[PDB]
Amino acid sequence: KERVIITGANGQLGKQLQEELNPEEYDIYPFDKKLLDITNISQVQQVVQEIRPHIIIHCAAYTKVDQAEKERDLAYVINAIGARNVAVASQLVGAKLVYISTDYVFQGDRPEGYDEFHNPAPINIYGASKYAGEQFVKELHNKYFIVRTSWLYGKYGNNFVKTMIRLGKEREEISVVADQIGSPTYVADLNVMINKLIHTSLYGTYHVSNTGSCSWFEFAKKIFSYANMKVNVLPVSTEEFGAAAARPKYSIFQHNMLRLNGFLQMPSWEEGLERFFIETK
Ligand SMILES: NC(=O)c1ccc[n+]([C@@H]2O[C@H](COP(=O)([O-])OP(=O)(O)OC[C@H]3O[C@@H](n4cnc5c(N)ncnc54)[C@H](OP(=O)(O)O)[C@@H]3O)[C@@H](O)[C@H]2O)c1
Repeated sequence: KERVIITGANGQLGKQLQEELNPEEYDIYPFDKKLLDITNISQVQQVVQEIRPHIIIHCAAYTKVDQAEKERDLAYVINAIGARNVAVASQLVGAKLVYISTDYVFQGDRPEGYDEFHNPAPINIYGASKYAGEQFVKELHNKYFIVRTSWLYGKYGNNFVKTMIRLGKEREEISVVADQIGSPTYVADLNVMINKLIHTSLYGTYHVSNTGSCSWFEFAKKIFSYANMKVNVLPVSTEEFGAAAARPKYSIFQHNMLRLNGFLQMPSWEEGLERFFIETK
């Protein structure tokens, strides 16, 4: 009857991960920002000592990509220092640590993607802050799973899929960026993989995302395809959209670690999106 702590339980993952972990196997201890402030080490240790968990799924993070450029110290304090504090505590209790990371740790300029062994080169403050976060984890703990994902969206909270369906009903046409390729990842599919990793000790860095490349534009079209909504999508560039943070033109991962560790391949983003509508009918 293992114990699992989830940091940042109110976010997209925490909110949905908390519901997908089998309760008749683990004692799920979710914590919000106020009940477990990642930036307060004294508090982090108190909570981790008392509950003393076997597993810790660290979802807490500052996910404001654009504003990250204007508030750098705040990006690091949360993403870097925060991961360092949770790392320390994880070590004192000997808990397996799952650190969720991103594809912004790379330049994202290669169409085929990057494997878990290529040296990262953060493209923006957000990416750099979590890379620093990953390093404190490897440096201060020895039972972890660095899970990099991208274009994550789930049942709870606002996301690109809910926005299209919301705006789609009112518009006759809608313009979406089409010069940024990526791979939409549905939380449910990610959680399934996280769940598989926590039952083992195959520690390391893993890229978990849905299969196939895509683009907000093509993704947008297919969202309306399954939604069965007749609306047009106009392809626009990044310069006309005006971005305060520099996204990559190719944010795709190579799924080596999963394939090298006997795990099966993730479903396609196309297929990951299907189960989204099915579950949120
Ligand atoms: N497209 C994506 O979303 C994407 C892509 C790549 C990687 N990731 C990573 O995936 C992970 C999952 O995050 P998400 O997608 O669920 O985004 P999210 O909804 O913003 O989740 C992050 C949560 O952490 C909380 N938090 C902020 N400061 C905290 C603190 N000091 N202590 C504890 N919690 C704090 C936030 O609460 P408040 O909002 O109330 O402050 C928020 O609920 C993140 O670590 C993110 O870096 C996400």
